[PDB]
Order: sequence, then structure tokens, then C-alpha cells
Amino acid sequence: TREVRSASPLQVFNKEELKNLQALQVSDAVKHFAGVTVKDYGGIGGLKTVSIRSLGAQHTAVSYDGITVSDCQTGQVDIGRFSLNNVDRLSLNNGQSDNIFQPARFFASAGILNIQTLTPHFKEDKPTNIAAEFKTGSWGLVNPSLFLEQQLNKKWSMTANGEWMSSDGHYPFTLRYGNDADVQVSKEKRRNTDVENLRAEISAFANLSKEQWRLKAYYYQSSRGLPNATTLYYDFSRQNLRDKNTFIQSQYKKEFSRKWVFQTSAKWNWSYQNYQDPDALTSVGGTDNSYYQQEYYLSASALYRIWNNLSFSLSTDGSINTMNANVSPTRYSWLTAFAGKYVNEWVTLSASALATVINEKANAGNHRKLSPNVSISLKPFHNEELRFRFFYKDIFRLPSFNDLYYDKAGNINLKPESATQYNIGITYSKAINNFIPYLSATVDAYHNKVTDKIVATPTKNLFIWSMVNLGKVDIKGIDATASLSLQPLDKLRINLSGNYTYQRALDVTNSNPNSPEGKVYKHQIAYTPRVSASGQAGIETPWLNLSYSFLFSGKRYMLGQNISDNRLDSYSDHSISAYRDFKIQKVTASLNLEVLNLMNRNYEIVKNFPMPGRSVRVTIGVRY
Amino acid sequence: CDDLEDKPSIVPESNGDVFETGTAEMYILSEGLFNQNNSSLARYSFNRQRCTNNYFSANNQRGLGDTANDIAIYGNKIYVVVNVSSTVEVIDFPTGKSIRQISMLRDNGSSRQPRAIAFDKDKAYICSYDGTVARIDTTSLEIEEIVTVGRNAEDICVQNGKLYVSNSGGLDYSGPGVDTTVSVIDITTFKETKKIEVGPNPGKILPGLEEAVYVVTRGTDIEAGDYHLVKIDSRTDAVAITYDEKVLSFAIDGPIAYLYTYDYQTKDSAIKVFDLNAGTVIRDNFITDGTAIQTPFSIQLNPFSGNIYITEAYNYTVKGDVLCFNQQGQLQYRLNDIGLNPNTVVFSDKASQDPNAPSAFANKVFEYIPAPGQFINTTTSAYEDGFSAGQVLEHATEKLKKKSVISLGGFGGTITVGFHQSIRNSKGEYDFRILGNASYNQNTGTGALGGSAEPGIVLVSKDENGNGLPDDEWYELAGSEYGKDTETRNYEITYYRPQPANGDVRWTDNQGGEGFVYRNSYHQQDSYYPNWIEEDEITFRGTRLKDNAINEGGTWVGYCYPWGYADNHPNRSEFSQFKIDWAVDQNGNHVELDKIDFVKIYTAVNQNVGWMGEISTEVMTVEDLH
Repeated sequence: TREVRSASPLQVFNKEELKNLQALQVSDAVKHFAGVTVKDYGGIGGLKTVSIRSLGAQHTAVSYDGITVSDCQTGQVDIGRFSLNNVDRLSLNNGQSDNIFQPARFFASAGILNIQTLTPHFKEDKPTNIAAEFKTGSWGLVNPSLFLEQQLNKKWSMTANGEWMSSDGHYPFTLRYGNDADVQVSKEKRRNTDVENLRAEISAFANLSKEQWRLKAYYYQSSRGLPNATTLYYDFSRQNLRDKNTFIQSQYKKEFSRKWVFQTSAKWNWSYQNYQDPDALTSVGGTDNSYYQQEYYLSASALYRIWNNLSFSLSTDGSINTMNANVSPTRYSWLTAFAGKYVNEWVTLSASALATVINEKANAGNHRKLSPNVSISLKPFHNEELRFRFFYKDIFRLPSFNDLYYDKAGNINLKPESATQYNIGITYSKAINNFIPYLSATVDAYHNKVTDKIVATPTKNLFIWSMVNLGKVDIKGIDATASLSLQPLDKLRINLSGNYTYQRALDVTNSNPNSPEGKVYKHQIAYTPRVSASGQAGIETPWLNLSYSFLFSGKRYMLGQNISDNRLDSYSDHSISAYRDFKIQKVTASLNLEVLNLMNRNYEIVKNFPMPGRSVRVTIGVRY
Repeated sequence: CDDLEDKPSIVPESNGDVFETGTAEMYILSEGLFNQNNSSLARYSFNRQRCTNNYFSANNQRGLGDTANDIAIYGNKIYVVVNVSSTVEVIDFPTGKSIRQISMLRDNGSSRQPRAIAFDKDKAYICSYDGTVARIDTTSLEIEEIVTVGRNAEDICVQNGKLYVSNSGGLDYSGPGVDTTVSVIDITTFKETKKIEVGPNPGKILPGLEEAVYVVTRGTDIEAGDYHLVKIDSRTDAVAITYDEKVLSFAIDGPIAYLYTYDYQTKDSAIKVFDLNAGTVIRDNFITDGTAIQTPFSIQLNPFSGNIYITEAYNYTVKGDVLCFNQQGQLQYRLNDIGLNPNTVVFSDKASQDPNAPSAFANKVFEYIPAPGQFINTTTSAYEDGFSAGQVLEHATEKLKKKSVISLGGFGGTITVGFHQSIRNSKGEYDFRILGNASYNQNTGTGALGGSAEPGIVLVSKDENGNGLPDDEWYELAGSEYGKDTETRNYEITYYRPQPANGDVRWTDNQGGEGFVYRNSYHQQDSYYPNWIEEDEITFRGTRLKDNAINEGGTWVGYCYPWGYADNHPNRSEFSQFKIDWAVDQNGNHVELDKIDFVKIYTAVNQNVGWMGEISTEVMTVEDLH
């Protein structure tokens, strides 16, 4: 299967594993990818950006059904925007992402998170599939869904997804007025987390002649409240954030007989962001910043096979990213990537190379940097599925439009960072006997070097945070994972999984002690747990399915200074769920009962943004 | 395996001698970061020598809030204006416990975001980014009246019975621009009486002497470096003088102001000394000892010791410093890692948690006749306007009781001090110590712990007649320079009162030398000549030492003689102590005395330096070891 043969470090959750990982809005399931440090905010509908291996959170690229989405305004992408109702396959690639048949924007990013949309099967007869997954509970959370699927002409299929997601989200978090132990404590309710998400999707799959002409039309309107940080003695926020993201996406694939595969990608993305703060003390009575984004994306990637085992890829891209506000930037980008000697050989080298070059015409930088990537999957010992893997990858951040064109707080001369990665790993899998149908363990020691890091440093006056290239973070962590399914007796799967990360991410920007950043030399960076880990346990019985999932994160620090005054404590998030399917005259009903944060721990991952406590979520679903 | 641990601060807490004249407690307010609510209020107790970084959280078992902006001590209470948390902590002074929580909130639940506090006739007036000034009683601690002063306000001050509030309008930079107004509020009716067009974005505002208000005005863009300092006459409430020198903030004593500028493009920081009367800069660098400064966050002035407290914030991410400088710019000490972005340092003398007692720190000055100098006719010379010589003597005793520094002026000016009890003679080791305000430079031209040495000859005498009067025979102490060619015995100098009151003071000696002690722009009193002296010409008699100050430019170093002189060395770390066994008579013979009572100190060096004036022996407080 997958996750073993991949040269780059791949982790995959299928539909049954994401079923076992009880979560919504994707980012609660991203936390189990064994290297991911998530930067999160409050609960449902918060900003939930992702860092791949404690790199920058803008070094990730999340791809919605074959094309990466690109947030330009504060390029840390909102992962909680995507919901888990229609996700067939979730996958994290730390590198080249195995095969070289991708659009060019998938390359030159230090890690990609691939969300795959449910591809309909259409079993015999049955033109029409109807699915609803009404989820409710957890302080006013409501979520109806519709999944109208329809076959048209035996090669055309249409999927219309709808998701209303009104919410209240008042969490009974526990606020501590300090950091030490002898502190008076309060039971305060979270305010202004009213999320009113709405997602619409019309996807057309055209299995022509192999040929695919997959299309998607996505709409997303939201009216989420943006809660403030829990400042002491004062919690009254009225910040509203309206998003109106939409895109029309096209994905043509053609197999031009032997030694030729061709692909076209197209995308028109329009985004709207209205940030209202009526409690702000601007003399016109509150900020009403509106941001308009547009992305024209094109790709004409081709793959040519020299032999049956060796291949090359030439992937040309194109992007016009325009922005308007309330100056008014426009970025023209051109990526082309030549994938090198990719060999898929049996018990010898599975080596692969990739050189991608980029060209941006923006009043800003005009970079033409070349980015190499080498991934080898050498495999001795033919009798067992044991892989040695090694990939070197040099990626780089682009400075976001908030980093360049925010109202004279962001710099214009930002150097566009670096991400230099040398992961080496051992991947083992076996299916010995029938007591253990599947066993797998994968350990990757990796060394990430970030140079010229774009960081927001405060200035303690008006236009508070300012962009500066002051950071040279060196990451030297090791990430292990395991998946062990054992079946005692019969039909009683005790499917287990686990993950662990010894993350050593030291800021080494300036070695001398006589410097403001010399106190940060050889010190852990701000939001990065050292001993982050996770685990899951699925109990598959025919009368009731059970699932458990726990998150451990070690002593997260703050600001990189590493004193006990700005320590964040280690947390454990334990969760349980139950699943049941009913067959009612060929209609599949599904009952789901999820308890999230089972041990009622009021924990925070970013300071003064407390995560929800024990929540109960009830899902009733109708299939066909 | 969690090997991640809190790595220590490595550097020590204090990197200098922590001495201060008459200051009991010193409170440092630290902002922390925005939306991170790790603000703090640290203290240093000079009496107990105790440093407490988390004093508010150690007392009330709860954090201070988010971005605590201002602190002020008034009427045995400490008022802390906390911005993002929108609170005013009004904590009690002797206990340190919070007594009442004032909610700086509007009609709805929206925060007013208050910034600064000013006091006038037991009412606390607090300005906000809401554009409001609130009056709070010091007894009931309730918001009595709210006035609207227009756009966003940053700092508030009291002068001539009127509140001056700097309407910054800072948050409107992306819209209608920053405001350009300072509002004037009366006490009696408490309405906005006048609005002064001052210049764009007025920030820190402070009253001064000669009945005036000094306010710093920024640019329309803060990074543009269009800073100015505006002197506003409080009689007419109009802009009087606009100084074009770049200021972020400033601290005022007398006619002079210590002000720092800090650009944001090149990150260049400078701290200058400025004359508020002449309108010109005096020293383009305030730190004249080579101490590196990177990010001064704010500058304060000790109201009753004269020192200058500049806080360090660095990258606004690591814990800052608090650096104490003297008037001359030499570093006294620095508190390291005292808090996250230390904003405001305030001072007190009443402490928290007896003249009849001996207390080993002397009792009362008997004779005080100083030579003319730069410190004469000021508060450090025990003189105020219109008081006679006996009033100067009893103020000298009062300043000696409160451990305040007393100056001696130029050459020959002498002071005579006694104790509660006679100091017994300790054979083989030292007997008494004289505390001095001299500080050491870390690097000089030569060794021997150089810095600002102002040597003075000490004399001792025994109260044999027991009348408590300085009529006994005086014995000079043989110092390290005694008996050599480096000293000039039988030196008689005389000073003439200048015919202008504000003139340079002329001195002539019996060695054929004629000269002046010069006026400098730091000390701008009526005369450098002592005003309680009724005679035109005064004379002094004593030994002249060799001049120890060497011109290295603007970085004059007083090189220290080894031993045997007052204010010759810093007051700790040896060679500042004295024993009875060094005393010799007029003929130079050694005299052994079983006890001692009377200590006389006069300045040994007749030398002009320049911007630090003449060599002046400053006596802190004499103290015995028994």
C-alpha cells in the first residue's frame, strides 16, 4: 500500500481513519500528522494555521482536490475553512510528494497538505445518491449537510454539496490570572465566537474515453466572530470577520498512449474579507477593512516516460494574484519544474530529482530563485518491506501581501526566507499472521534549516507589528509513527495508531551574548512543543464501533526567551467516539456520538486563546 | 524524554552598586506584550536590598493585566493605569494589597483603554484612547466625572491648576490623520477650556519649572522623524517655543531635560541633554562613559536623588533592563531582566513592611562653609531662596539625616561633622568610612580603578573640652600624597562675588595664579557664589593637591589617588575607609588618639574641568564601623 513506498515522507488518513479521528474543520485532524505544529486560536471557526515540521506556517501548501489554494492576505492559510464532511483522503507530504505528476505550485513548498474530495462510486443502477450528515451539539453547534450525487451520461457525474454551519461556541474555559501555581482562578465564558459558515460545491467528474476533466465550483460565505485574547479583567469583544471565498476549478488529464501523459489545471479564485471592529477607537466609529483577492491559476504539466520504470516531468505554471483593499498590489508568478531522474526500481534505488524555478513580477522583489529537491528510497532486504529514505529539499517563503502592503507597518524589502531540509528515515511494514493484519513503523530524523526568516516584531507604538528578516531557526527533530491493527478472535478489529515527535527547534540567529537576539541563541522558538505526540485506538465491533484519540504536547514556550515566567504547560487532549450504521430498506443511517476533550482540561496552545473543554457532538446521517 | 527546561538568565541581576540617596522603594512597571497579558510590576527595596520581579502577582495572587501603561505613587497609594485590560489598580502602599478595582469602561462593555494618570488636589485624572478624561476620588475610588477631549489621548499632566491632555489621535493614521491638539481642563468647573494647536501626534507631556508645560509632538508619520518639543506657557495656554530637536520622551529637572530620540528605519537611538531655557542641546550623548545603549524604552528622573533612570526593551521580546545614571552620565548600576518591556520607573521614600537612635550614621553638621561651585545655591547645597546661614546649617543636618548628598563647591570649602558617640580607636585596621558619589569607569587611560575622582583632605579632632563645639585643635590625616612634591602646602585662595549675579566667579591665590570657575548650562541658579555669605570676598586656607583630571576630549577622567582622601574612590571595595592612625599634627609628627569625635572635610583640588565644572567634593554620609 501507500505511506511506505513514498520517497518523500507521506502520511495518509483514509475515510475510515478520519472516521476514527473524530473532528470537524480538518485542523483537529491535522494535529495527528506526527510532525505538525499547529498554531491555533479559539475553538470552532478559529484561525488554525499549520507548520509542517516546526517551519514557518506559511511554508505549507494546502491543496483542495488537486490544486493548491493560495491565501495571499496573511499567507498562513485558514485550515479550519475546509470541513471534514466531504473529505475522502487527507494526506501530508513533507517533500516532493512521491510521484512527480503534480502541478508546479505543489513543488517549491516545504510541505503540502492534500485534502481530497469524495469521488462518487456509482454502483450498479442507482442514478442518484442522497446523503445528509446533520451534526449538532457542543454549545449551539448545528451543521446540516446535503450531498446530491447524480450520474448524467455514464461518463459524467455531478456532486452538489451544501453545508450550513451556524454555531454559538461559548466555552466554559478556566482563566488563570498569571503563570505560577498560587494564583486565583476564574470560570469565565468565551464571548463572540458566533460562526455562521456556509459551503456550496458543484463538482463534475468527466471520465472521458484514460481521460479525466474534473471540475469544481466552490462557494464559502461566513460571518464568524473573531474573539479577542483573554485579557485579564476585560473580555468584551465585537470583532466580526466575513469571508466570501469562491473558486471555479478545472482539472484535465489525458493519457496520450505510451510515453506521454498530459495535464491542465485551471482555477479562478475570488476572496472577500471584511473585518469589522466597532469597539475600536477610530474616530469614524470602528474599522471596516475590506480585502478583495483574485487568483487566475493555470498549469500545463506533462510527463514523459523514457522506459517502463523511469520518468521525467515538465510542469509549467502561471498565476495572476490581484488584491484590492479599503496599495492595490498585483503579483504575476510563473513556475516551471523539471523533475529529474525518477526511477521506480524493485529492490534498488528509487531516486528522484526536481529543479523548480519561479519568476515573479510584482514595486517589489523580482526573484528567479532555483530550488532543488532530491528524494531517494533505497530498499535492501527484499524479504521484508523495509525502506531507507532520504530527501533534501530547499524551499522558500514568499512574503505575503500583509507582509509587504499593510499600512506602512510591513517592510517592502523582505528577503524571501529559506527552508533547507535533510530528512532521513526508516520505514517498516509487515502483515505477519492473521492476529496482526497490518503493522507499520516509520522513524524520520530530520534537519531543517531556516535562514532569513520573516518575523513580526513589535515596535510598541502605532502600527505595532513590523516585518523584519531576523531569524535563523535550526530544527533538528525526529518524528516517529506507527500503525498496528490487531484482530483477536473474529470481527473485533482493535486498530491502533500512534505518533511521536522529539522536536528540537533552536533559534541560532546570532551567537554573541551582547545582542538583543543573543539571549535567544540556542533557545527554543516560540510555539513549538518538544515532545509532541499523538495516538489513536479504533475498536471495530459489528454492534458498536468505538474510537479514541489523544494528543500530547510538551512544554510549549513563548517568545523564544525560555524563562519559566512565559511557560505554557504540557497538555493532553483525550477524546472518544462511538459509531453505528443501520440498514433500513437499503438506506444507510449513521449515528455518531463524540466526546471531545474527555478529560476536562482547559488548555491553551497560543497564549490567552483557550481551547474548548468537554464537548458532546451528535451526528445523524442518511445515505441513499 | 522531555529535556526541554527553562534555561536561566545567566547574567546577574545587578551589574553595579545599588546605592541611592533617600530613596526607599523603586517600582518598575513593565508592559509585557499586546494580547499576551504578561505585564508586571517589579520593585527594588534599597533598605532591605531586595529585588522582587513579580511583586503585584506575589501580593494579590493575580496578574496585573495587559499592557500596563502608567504608574504613579500618590498619597500612600500606587495607581497603575493598565491599557488593554482597561483597569486602574489603586494598590495600598504599606501592605501592597490591591484595595479596589476601577473599571475604565464606557456605557456599553467597550473598553476606554486608559493610558496615563495625573493628580491635583486629591483627584486622579485619567486620559484614554476613548478621548475621555475621568476624575477619580482618592477616598471612594469611584469615577465621578467624564469629559470628552476629542480624539485619542496619550498622556496627561498638571500645571497651574489645569490638566493638559495630549490629544494624539494616533489610531486615525489610516484615516483622517493624527490629531494636533493639547486640551486644557480647569479644576473648578472641569470642562474643556482651551484647545492648543501644538503639532501632529502629541505624546508624552510633563510640567516643568518656570510655570510651563513641555510636550513632545511626533510627525504625521512616526517613522518620518518629524519630532519636536513644544514649550507651552501656562499663563496664556498657547504655544510659546517649538524646539526642532528630535524627541521621543524626556525627563526634566531645573532648567534642563534629558531626552531620547529613536528612529525606526536605521534603529539609531540617542540620548541628549537639552537646555529648556537656552533652547540648545548641551551634550549630544548623555551616556558619557562608553556604556552601550540599544533600545531606550522610556526615560525617568528621580525627583529626590537626581539620578536618571533609562529602561531598556531591546527587541521588545526579551526582558529589559533598568539603567541608573548620574547627572554626569556615568552608569551607577543596572537591574537586569527586571521585566518584559519595562515602561515606567517611580520612586518613594516612605518604604513598605529615628533621630534619637545613633544608627551609626552621624547626627548633625556643625560648620558648613563651601567654596563657590556648580552645586552651590541649589537643593544639594542645603540652600533655598531667602534663608539665612543657620537655616542652611539645619537644612544640612536634615539632608545628612535623610542620607542626601551635600556638596562643598570649589577648593577650600569645608564641612565639619560629629556623631552621637565617640568613635574608639581601632589599632591595625580602619576606624570610619566616608561615603562618596564617585563611580568607576570600566576602562580608563591608566589603572587604579579610574573614573570621577574628586579628592578632599580630611581632618580629625577630639572633643577634649566636651562642649560639642568645633574649637579644638585640628589634625590633618597623612594621605598617600602627603609629604611629597605632588601636594602644595600653605595654599591660600580667595573668591570674589561677581558684579553680575549670573557671572563667572573669580578666584585669586597667593601662588600667583588667577582664574575663574565657569558657568555651565546645567546649573542655572541665581549665582554660583553662596547667597547666605554677606561679605564680598571670601578666603580659604589649606593644602592644594595636584590636579588629577586629564583631558581626553569630552571624556574627562578623574584619576584616583590610592588612599587617604575623601571622595577619592567609590564608596565600596576598599581604599575609601579611614583610620585614626594616619593623623599627623602641623609639624608632621604622629599623634595617637584614644577616641575621636570631629571630622572635617575640605576639597583638595583646584581645577576646572569644563561641562562638569570644578572639582567638587561631595559628602554622602560619614559612618563609623562601631
